[PDB]
Amino acid sequence: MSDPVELLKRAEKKGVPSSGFMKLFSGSDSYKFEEAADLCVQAATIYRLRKELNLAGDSFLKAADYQKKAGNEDEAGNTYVEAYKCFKSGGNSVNAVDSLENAIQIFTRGANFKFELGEILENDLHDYAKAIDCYELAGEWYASNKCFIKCADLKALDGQYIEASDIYSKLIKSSSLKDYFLKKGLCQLAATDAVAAARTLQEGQSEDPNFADSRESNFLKSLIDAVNEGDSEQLSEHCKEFDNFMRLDKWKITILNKIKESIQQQEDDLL
Amino acid sequence: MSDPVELLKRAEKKGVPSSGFMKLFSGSDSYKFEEAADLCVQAALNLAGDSFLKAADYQKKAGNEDEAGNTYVEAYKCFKSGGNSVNAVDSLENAIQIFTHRGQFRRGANFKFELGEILENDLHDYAKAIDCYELAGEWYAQDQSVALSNKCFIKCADLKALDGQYIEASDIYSKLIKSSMGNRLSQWSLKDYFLKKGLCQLAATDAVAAARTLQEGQSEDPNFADSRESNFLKSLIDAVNEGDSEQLSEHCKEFDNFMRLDKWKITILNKIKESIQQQEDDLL
Amino acid sequence: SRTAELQAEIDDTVGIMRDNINKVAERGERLTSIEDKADNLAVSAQGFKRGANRVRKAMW
Amino acid sequence: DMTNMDTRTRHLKVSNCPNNSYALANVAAVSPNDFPNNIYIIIDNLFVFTTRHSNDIPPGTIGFNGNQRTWGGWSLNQDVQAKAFDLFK
Amino acid sequence: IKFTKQSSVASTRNTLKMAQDAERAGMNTLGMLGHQSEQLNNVEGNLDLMKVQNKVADEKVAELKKLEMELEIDRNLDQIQQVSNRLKKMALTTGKELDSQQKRLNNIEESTDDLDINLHMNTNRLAGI
Repeated sequence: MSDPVELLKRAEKKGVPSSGFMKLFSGSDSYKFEEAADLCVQAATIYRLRKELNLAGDSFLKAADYQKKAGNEDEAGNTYVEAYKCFKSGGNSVNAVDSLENAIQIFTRGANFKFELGEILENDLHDYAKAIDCYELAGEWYASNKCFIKCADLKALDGQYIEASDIYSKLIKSSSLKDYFLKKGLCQLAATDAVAAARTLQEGQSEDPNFADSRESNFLKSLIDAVNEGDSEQLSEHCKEFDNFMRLDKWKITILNKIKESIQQQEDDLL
Repeated sequence: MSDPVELLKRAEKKGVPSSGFMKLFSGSDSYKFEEAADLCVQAALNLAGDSFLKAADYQKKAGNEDEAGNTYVEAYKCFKSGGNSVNAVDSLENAIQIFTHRGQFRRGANFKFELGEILENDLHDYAKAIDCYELAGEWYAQDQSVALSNKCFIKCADLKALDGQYIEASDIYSKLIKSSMGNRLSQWSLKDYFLKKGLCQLAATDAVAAARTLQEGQSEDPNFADSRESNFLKSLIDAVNEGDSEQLSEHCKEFDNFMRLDKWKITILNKIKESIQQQEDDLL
Repeated sequence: SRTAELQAEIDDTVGIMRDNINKVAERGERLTSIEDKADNLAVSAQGFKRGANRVRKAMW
Repeated sequence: DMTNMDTRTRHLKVSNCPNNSYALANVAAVSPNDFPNNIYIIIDNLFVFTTRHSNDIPPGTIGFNGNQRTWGGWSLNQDVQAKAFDLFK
Repeated sequence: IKFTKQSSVASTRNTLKMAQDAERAGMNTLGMLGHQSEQLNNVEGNLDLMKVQNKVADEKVAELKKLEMELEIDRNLDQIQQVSNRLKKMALTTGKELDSQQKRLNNIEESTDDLDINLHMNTNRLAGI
């Protein structure tokens, strides 16, 4: 097998654009860039065969840059996708994010890779704001419900309860519903807007017969009543009762924890 | 319609590489191989598969590896279709090699899973099926397809446990448990996983490991703690601890009465009961 | 009466799920064919790209 | 005579007992290269057993029976720490 | 009587556990179906784009050629009824997506089928130029 380092060196040698007098006699530089990209792809496939995923990703990136210089944008995007794949497999989240960004720009597929980028940001890099932006954009282009679920979840976890409730309303209108209503109300209750939570509960009960008789509706009504009476212990009891039959998730845990701390803050305002 | 035999003869005539003096005046042989492959594709269930195979070989000689892999996939399709499992296996092997050499490990894994299915059901080559399933699961994991890797690992662990490799099957079950933990989508799979793992550890006479697995499942997964599978595993562990084969049989019947047992579990518990009998032999 | 009503609802849901199993079998069938045809499409698209490139070079 | 013996710690894998006779003797079967013969060895600073030379156990491995594992709560292939022991001191 | 009541309690406990079994499986099925429906939406978009590009290719190629026990029983039945309501809705729900995706898949198959040939058509024509 050819040495990947030698192939990369040859690609770099061929990747130099024609300059000065030579440009008057040398044809289009596109062919040189294409040959350099092919050499980089060969070296990079060799790296992948050797499980050197990061070097293979770097070589795909060089090949994609050469393809861009050659005008073959679609091939550049495919090579960027391969770079993202091997970087992600190699544990290099930053280079995978960069490759996904270039591929998304070239394609704009953009939504699929934007959703993947948001997943990478949320799980690997914990960049929750960028993940929210990616999910929102991916949902908009898809329009979307899944991306909006992810976006609303992250936004509610990020302190943006009103925007999360708005996204939940969009999800409800597009459509999951039984939970949506609940989640929306929870967000409106995290924002201390008990009236909005009651309005959401009434809308869900009147619009969706399934939600009216659903445990989510009763739990939301109990939470609204507890916040109205300012009985944190009653809210905790209702949460335990709801957990006993339907297990709660970390999202709901956080929302209700912030709600209870808001009741405590009201107790602070009581003084 | 053209005669497929005549087309194959023409492809063979065109498929002869240029030799000697003619090579100095004849262009690249790739075009001749391409024409022969096209003729073979036209002429080409078993005969059609053989002709796809010839076309794929000519395409390989022409350098068109992707087309060769596609033709090999068609050959596999028809060999399996003709009841010719061996030629289908061969075609899948060539297609998998072509795809893996081209970086399409996804395709390689898909066709490796299909090859393992063929080996397990059609040829009963259980060792090769286990190898194929393990490799397919590994490649799927490298692609982060958690569910496909999980399916491949389920198949691999099932065959390994049926094959006498209880420890390896339990290890694969542990991997499945770790991969499926925290997912609301695979929980029952987990509920069964734990059970199966414990069963394997009990087939290996490692009751302590089975108890550790039961405790881990109970403490880690609330659903498994209250599941009948947890109670059944605890009952089996207790029965093996007391060496009461009849009690184990009673527990098995009770478990069957509410949740039907499968042939995998049947085999595991049969080997376990025979191990109790072997202990009774060691008792003398 | 409550238990009989529950039994009736469960029987109805079993019927609906049996229907769904038949439908998902039909969906798998639609999907095995579509995967194979999308493979055909990919091969043909690559072949078209290559042929067009060869004509581009010819005309040049 | 326990006056002189190598007290260096060793990490040994728990494996199935070689046979019923060794399990009956309740003596840790070790290779000659592992430790001297007929000396008391402690494991995890809690479990004391008498060593006996055994050629069927490769060096670096320690054999246990089911009851010993139950006492220590150990599984097969588990790694345990072994050192020389001196009860008199 | 006591033994029978105990048996009824155990039966309802298992029925509840299994009902919960059905519910998780059904929720996963719906989640996966939403994701797969969406992948198929992506497929649909590319098929549309390729149709437009094949129109362009058609015209370019053409020009190129031209150029207590009682209470527990009650509570367990309560919960089984609750889960059962959700299971029924899920069965109905899964059926609707299978219907919709089935028609979408039929159209995807036909559109993919066509494009495949349109590409073969233009490839054969280009071969002769």
